[PDB]
Amino acid sequence: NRRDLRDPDRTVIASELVEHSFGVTLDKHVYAALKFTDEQRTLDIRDYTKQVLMP
Amino acid sequence: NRRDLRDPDRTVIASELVEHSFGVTLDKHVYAALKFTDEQRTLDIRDYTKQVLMP
Repeated sequence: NRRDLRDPDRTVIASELVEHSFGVTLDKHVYAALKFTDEQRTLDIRDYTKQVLMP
Repeated sequence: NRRDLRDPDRTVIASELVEHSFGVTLDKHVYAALKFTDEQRTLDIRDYTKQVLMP
């Protein structure tokens, strides 16, 4: 605030501190699910990392 | 001033040197004031430097 110099009114206006807030939430589950029979894990899958993990 | 050369009258218009002035006044009082109760200072203030002094 501002006031005149040598003003007979010595009153001082107090200022205000107001903090604000917001919220961040964890709300989704992203997943990739696969299932293989033992027959096709033994026989059909050649390179597990290249054929399964990378995709 | 200018006068005609070889003019029958020989009066001269005397010029004036007037110094001017203007005043610069110190006339304002800029302030920021804060009021904290004992409860606000005890419980609501945590730093008081980045929470009161910096604002």
